[PDB]
Amino acid sequence: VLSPADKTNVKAAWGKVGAHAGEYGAEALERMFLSFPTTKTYFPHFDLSHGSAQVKGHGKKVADALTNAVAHVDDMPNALSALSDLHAHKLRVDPVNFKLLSHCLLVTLAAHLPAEFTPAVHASLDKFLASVSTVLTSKYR
Amino acid sequence: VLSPADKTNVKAAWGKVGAHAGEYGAEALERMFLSFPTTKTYFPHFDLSHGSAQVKGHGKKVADALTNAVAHVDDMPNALSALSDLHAHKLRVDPVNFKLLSHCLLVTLAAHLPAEFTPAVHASLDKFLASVSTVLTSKYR
Amino acid sequence: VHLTPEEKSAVTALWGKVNVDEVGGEALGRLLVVYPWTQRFFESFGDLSTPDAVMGNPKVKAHGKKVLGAFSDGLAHLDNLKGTFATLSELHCDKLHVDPENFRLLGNVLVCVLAHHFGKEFTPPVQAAYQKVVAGVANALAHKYH
Amino acid sequence: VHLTPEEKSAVTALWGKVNVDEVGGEALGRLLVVYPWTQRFFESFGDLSTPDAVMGNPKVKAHGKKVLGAFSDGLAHLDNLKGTFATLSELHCDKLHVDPENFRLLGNVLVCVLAHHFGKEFTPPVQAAYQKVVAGVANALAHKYH
Ligand code: HEM
Ligand code: HEM
Ligand code: HNI
Ligand code: HNI
Repeated sequence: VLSPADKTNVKAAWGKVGAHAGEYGAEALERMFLSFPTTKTYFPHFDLSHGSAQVKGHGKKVADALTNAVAHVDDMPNALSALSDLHAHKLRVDPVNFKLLSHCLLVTLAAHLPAEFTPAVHASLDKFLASVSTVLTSKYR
Repeated sequence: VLSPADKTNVKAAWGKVGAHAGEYGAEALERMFLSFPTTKTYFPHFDLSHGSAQVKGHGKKVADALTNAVAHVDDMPNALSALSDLHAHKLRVDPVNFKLLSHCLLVTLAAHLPAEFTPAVHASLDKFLASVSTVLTSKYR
Repeated sequence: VHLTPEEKSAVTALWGKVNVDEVGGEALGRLLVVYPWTQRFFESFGDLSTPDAVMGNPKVKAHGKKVLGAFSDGLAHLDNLKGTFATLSELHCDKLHVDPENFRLLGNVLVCVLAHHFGKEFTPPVQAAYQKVVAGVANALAHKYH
Repeated sequence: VHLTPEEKSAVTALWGKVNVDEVGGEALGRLLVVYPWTQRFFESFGDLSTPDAVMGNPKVKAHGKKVLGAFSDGLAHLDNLKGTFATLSELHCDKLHVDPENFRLLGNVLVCVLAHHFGKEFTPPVQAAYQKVVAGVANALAHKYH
């Protein structure tokens, strides 16, 4: 469960990300594809190399979903309901991959937010991304 | 989430297990220590010799907790509240190990319940053990 | 993975008693029932709407047999699983686009199916040997991913 | 993995700029903050009750130094990580009773720390090389468990 401090930390950190949310989403995806090549199996229809228009566009979608999750941090199962439907019935990504993307999002945030990415905020963001991941895999079976 | 159909399958299967639960718990532990030796790192204080009474005793405790979870399958977070506290604050077993024990419990049930271990019951039992694991790691951080 | 000479014997001995048709069909079938998101790879197999439909599906059964046949061939290469599955590894990566995590799931289900069939004969030490094998096969099938 | 020569150079180049003592303390500290169940191994280290209590804990910092020191020495042997870490693997199993999953957790926290310190210099390809390294080191430290 996300603590009061967790939610304060997530809102502060994502707030600082601000207009960069989409850029950072795309960067996290690129980091994932390069660091964890097995994740590329879910994107055979994508150009995955640097400067990909498809990756940039998908990064924006992922980031916007996270922004919505932050806005509804006390009701994520319902706020993300349509998206969790899509993941369960269509995308059907194995749950391990959510940890890989989450890690790459953390790396991206660490690389861009020197002052903000404290150990406590790091901890809170990891919990947050784990909670989002849990919601998105909650309807798999 | 455990469906009403899942709960029916779990209650039926565990009912068939009956007083064999303690025995099957010990067998599942034995299977886990042999198949997944890293799990032994949580029991250096145990006698792990063959037929260990200490292991059998622990198997009984694990089984009894599962039996209680089946009996309160509609409200497992409350039924397992004290146990989840102990896991989070003292035992602190890494979450990856719960899947290893769950698998070994399934293998044990499959080996003892040739008629009851249908594909549907297999699926329900897996969901049930995953749900118990989720409750037991829910207070970790 | 490194099996002991005693474990290699136990693996080979048990496998000599395995009905590959039944176990293969059961393993692939249960993969699709227990972890239904894995059905994403088998839309061309037709009806996968119910557990009975999945287990009774002729293409599921045929594929399961084929998969377990390749698995069986690997049991004759236990000291070089990477080498013998190198071709299939590349295939699953580049042509089939199968997340290797699925190899682990199938291994899990296969061990359950073996336990279901053999009962008490599937002893904890025999299980331990087979866990080494399914881990080895999954790792070998994942090894050439890029 | 299987590092490319371009990746080995990238790893070596970045590591030359790393204060190993400092990064070690930071990485172990963050492990205990982000995954607080890992504190189970360090009851004798004293106060671990808050993020600041953990990060500034002198015994945590000291231990982090020796852990990343061993890690650092291993970077000179990327083609034989299993051999390099064999005695430490045996020690962590037989004497310390440390679940090897912890090595994986530490590796990913270390990657986060490197990104935090180096910023844009920690490029996606540089990260990818370091992910190969921390996976190799974790696998090597796990290899002699029994
Ligand atoms: C022990 C593990 C496995 C082995 C030995 C294995 C082996 C094989 C073999 C021999 C083929 C046929 C190759 C050919 O036609 O040239 C095949 C095809 C295929 N495999 Fe695997 N496989 C394994 C696991 C999996 C898993 C876990 C999945 C997905 C969840 C999967 C998905 C597929 C698919 C989709 C095909 C193509 C089927 C079609 O023709 O429609 N495999 N596999
Ligand atoms: C890169 C990964 C790691 C390396 C290279 C490493 C290396 C070392 C070394 C060189 C020692 C001293 C050995 C001795 O006392 O003879 C040590 C001790 C120890 N390590 Fe590890 N370590 C790693 C990861 C971890 C992790 C992730 C944990 C637990 C979360 C851990 C737990 C311990 C403990 C409890 C000790 C003994 C500390 C004491 O003396 O009280 N290690 N490690
Ligand atoms: C490794 C695979 C993978 C992971 C870990 C992952 C994790 C996540 C996370 C985790 C925090 C979030 C918030 C998220 C959000 C989204 N994903 Ni993900 N997705 C993944 C693979 C996909 C794929 C594949 C698509 C379809 C993209 C396309 O364009 O076809 C997708 C599509 C989406 C969409 C677009 C929905 C739509 O079109 O209606 C959103 C939003 N996602 N994905
Ligand atoms: C691999 C490690 C591990 C796993 C996966 C695990 C998973 C589980 C599951 C999963 C379904 C259940 C129901 C369960 C139940 C229990 N465990 Ni577990 N435990 C584990 C390692 C332990 C250890 C260690 C103890 C302390 C034992 C002792 O007596 O020192 C323990 C203690 C217990 C107790 C005793 C509580 C008490 O003394 O008050 C129960 C009950 N458990 N454990």
